[PDB]
Amino acid sequence: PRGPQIERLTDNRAKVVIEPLERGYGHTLGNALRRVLLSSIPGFAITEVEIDGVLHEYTTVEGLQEDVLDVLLNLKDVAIRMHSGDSATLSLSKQGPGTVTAADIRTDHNVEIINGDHVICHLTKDTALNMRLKIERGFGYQPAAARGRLMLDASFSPVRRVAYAVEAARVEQRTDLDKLVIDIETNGTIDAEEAVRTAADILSDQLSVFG
Amino acid sequence: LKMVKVFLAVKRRIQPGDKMAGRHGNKGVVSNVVPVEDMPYMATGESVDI
Repeated sequence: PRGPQIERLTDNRAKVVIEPLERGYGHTLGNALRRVLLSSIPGFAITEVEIDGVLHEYTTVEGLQEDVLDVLLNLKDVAIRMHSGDSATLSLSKQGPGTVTAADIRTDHNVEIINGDHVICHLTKDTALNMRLKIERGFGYQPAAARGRLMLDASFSPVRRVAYAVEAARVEQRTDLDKLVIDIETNGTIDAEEAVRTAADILSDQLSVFG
Repeated sequence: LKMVKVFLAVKRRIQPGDKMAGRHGNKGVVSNVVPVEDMPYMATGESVDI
């Protein structure tokens, strides 16, 4: 009734406060929002990787310390936030010795990349690395089978873990009204406000079948 | 007169029904794959895998 109250403990993990609910409304709402925040929110991920020198995902390229599968897993590890559009294409160009981070890629004005402290690969020799990526939209988990060209799995889930607990609020009312707190830990892609907003949108679209 | 050998590399995932044993001799077979939302969770929100 009063609106969700937002606490800021960490810039990556926020916490929302919903109060005051009636007796017997905290557990069902908490479990429903936890399940929907876990396995309903769509996101963006990398589907295919097109490299000119790499033919298949089991070969070895000169100048690279790690293999191609390590680069594919490190590209699966990063997260990309896109403002508008359902598809994109990002290319990276990095030559010479030194580490390759996620911030070294060439992005668009709408495609926003996290700063990327996790490295992608390690370059030793003076070999140019021309790598083309592709971002698509979706929800859930889609394997590479059911969808010189490579294929990569994608986990469209910006939310990592959702916990909740029901606490009692001392308020002058007709009974004992209880509150609940929900701490959402994401990867920096989605915010804790639009996540529960689209969770309530999903609940209102799913409860529209009755009547 | 001629022999052609072709190397085929298959990367198989985990399927329900595969035999998986532990470290102390407790063998087992995977029944089914359950989503994360149905798994039991702790007080901090960490979901149990097995």
